[PDB]
Amino acid sequence: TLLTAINERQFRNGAHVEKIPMRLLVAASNELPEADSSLEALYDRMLIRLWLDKVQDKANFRSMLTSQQDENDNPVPDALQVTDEEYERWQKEIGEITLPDHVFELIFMLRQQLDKLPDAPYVSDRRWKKAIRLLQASAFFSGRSAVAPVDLILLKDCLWYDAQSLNLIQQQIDVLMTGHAWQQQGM
Amino acid sequence: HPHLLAERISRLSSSLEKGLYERSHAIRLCLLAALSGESVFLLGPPGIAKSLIARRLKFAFQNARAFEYLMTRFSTPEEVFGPLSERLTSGYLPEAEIVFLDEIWKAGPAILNTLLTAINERQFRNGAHVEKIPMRLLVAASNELPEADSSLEALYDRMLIRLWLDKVQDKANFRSMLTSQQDENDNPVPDALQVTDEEYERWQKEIGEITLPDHVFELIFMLRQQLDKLPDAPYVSDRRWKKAIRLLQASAFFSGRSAVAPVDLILLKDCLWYDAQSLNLIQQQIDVLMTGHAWQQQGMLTRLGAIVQRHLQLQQQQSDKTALTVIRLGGIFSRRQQYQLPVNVTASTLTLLLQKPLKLHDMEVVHISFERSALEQWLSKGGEIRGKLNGIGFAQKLNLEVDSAQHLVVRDVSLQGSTLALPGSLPGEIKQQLEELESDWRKQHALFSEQQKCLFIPGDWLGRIEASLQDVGAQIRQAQQ
Ligand SMILES: Nc1ncnc2c1ncn2[C@@H]1O[C@H](COP(=O)(O)OP(=O)(O)O)[C@@H](O)[C@H]1O
Repeated sequence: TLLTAINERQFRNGAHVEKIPMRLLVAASNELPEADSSLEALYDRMLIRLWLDKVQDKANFRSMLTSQQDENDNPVPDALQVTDEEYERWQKEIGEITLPDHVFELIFMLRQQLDKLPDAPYVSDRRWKKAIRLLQASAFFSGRSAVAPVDLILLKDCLWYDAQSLNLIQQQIDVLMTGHAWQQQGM
Repeated sequence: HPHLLAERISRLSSSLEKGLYERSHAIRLCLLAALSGESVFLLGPPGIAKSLIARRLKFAFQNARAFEYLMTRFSTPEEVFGPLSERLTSGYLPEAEIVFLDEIWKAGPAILNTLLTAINERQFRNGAHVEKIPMRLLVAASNELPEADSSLEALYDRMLIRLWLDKVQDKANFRSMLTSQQDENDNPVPDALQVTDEEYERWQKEIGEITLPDHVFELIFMLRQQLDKLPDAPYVSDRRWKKAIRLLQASAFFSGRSAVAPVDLILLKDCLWYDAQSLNLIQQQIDVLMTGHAWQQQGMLTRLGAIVQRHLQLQQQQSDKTALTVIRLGGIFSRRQQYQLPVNVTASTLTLLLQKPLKLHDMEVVHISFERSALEQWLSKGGEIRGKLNGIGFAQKLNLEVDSAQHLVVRDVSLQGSTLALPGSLPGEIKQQLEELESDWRKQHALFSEQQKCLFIPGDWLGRIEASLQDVGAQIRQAQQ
């Protein structure tokens, strides 16, 4: 039932179906699912995959250990809160972002590079198509009208899937970001 | 009326391809099975639009309900066919036109047993009384292949169409796919192209009424017997052959034809295979029959050789009129040097016939093709010479020698003499048989130019049928020179 709420955004309520206004879906755990199980369907549909950990800086640990801010309060002012009309209007302007020819040469190069390495994780067409929706919205909320080459850094938390693919995805993207992104290696 | 049906089918599948690139062979194959009562199997990695094709086929009908479900290792029949109270089957499987089951190679024994009765009997055990199921299309996708000795082989043998989908490969088709603004949950099919419930029930009766020509039966029986002799060929049972006719007869009905066309045999490349080993053998065995016995390609090649053999037989029979005189030359030399004819012969790989045939290398021959570059050295310097038999094989050594009347004598193992002769400067019998064979090539090529516009035929396969028909017409035109 969780797969139909993401693609169709509906729910089988006995007889008639109704839409679900799900704007954000977060899933946390601790371990990784099996490589040959039924739980791989939900993992392949989740776009962003973050690997959170504990704090490491000493200066950031003192202010965190003694924080008087309530976790169940409202620390966001009313002037910065978006309305329901602004959320429905932004969904139409996200897909209207133009795709420059320079950005397409970087996506096709990174996709072909992972198909040659045996230890590289397989990226399906669903992961590539859904990554554009997050990349186009990154430039829309930043003051841009087209896809910028700097938005390719967000792919480091989407292509990976386990501990072995984390060190390979962050390494292959860093080469393209410091080589073919701004014509570094081309020059 | 039958000609106008091909326009509506070609326009219906065109609207279904909006937003799905490099998936033309998957949409047209699922549309034919949805209008004929068959099934379809999809194989590939998860993430190649394997679930959108199941939700897109429900838009072609006026009243069609979709059903998406993922079969797990601990799945229960109460979650697929609806739980009981007599069974709450409101929107599940017994009352669904198109059902989608992902990863079917891992379900339970209770769900697999109930799924076999919904295809053959098209019913469901609803506690006491049974009710029919209006299932018009059944699609099953996964990622891996079932075991060779397991209970999951019963459902795989019943699935007719087996497609092996993969990711995109073209660079131009990837840019438009990566940035597609078409909604996947919308309705991109107009109301004028959507079929009704009355048209679906009427087409099921006209599918079985398609006549089976005698020329098509000779191709099905030949392909079935060819797979029974190869050990690495997949076994095709009687259920697979019988169900393949329902998809072949409906392919010509929706294209403007009343009988089974030989071009419909290309659809068997996604039904006979079952694994990675049978994929390279099924596509290869069908391509030979499609470019050999489908349009009489190989049938005319063996008939053309009989005309060439008959022309060489009549030339060696009348060889007593033209002999072979070798002129002499003067000069100062220790050996008797001989010279060939000047302008009378100018070809390099010329052929020379003979009168009485002999047995050379434990085989018969009717003409020996010599080389002009090696004949000048043997007639002057001497030594040994080589030459192939019947214009084929390697240049074998022969017992060539000169005669008292300036002629060439070829001996064998019994010291039998044979005077060689050159062919003179088209008989009426050869031209009559060549004109009849050329007329059959034009009639066979006209049939391909009237049925290649089928929607259920891939585009890359048309390049091999046209290239195979042109090779036969080019070989018959060289003999009449
Ligand atoms: N080859 C393709 N061509 C066009 N669109 C595709 C392709 N593969 C995937 N998509 C798009 O990705 C979206 C999600 O596909 P998904 O259902 O995850 O595929 P699968 O069922 O194979 O996992 C679909 O809406 C589809 O439009």
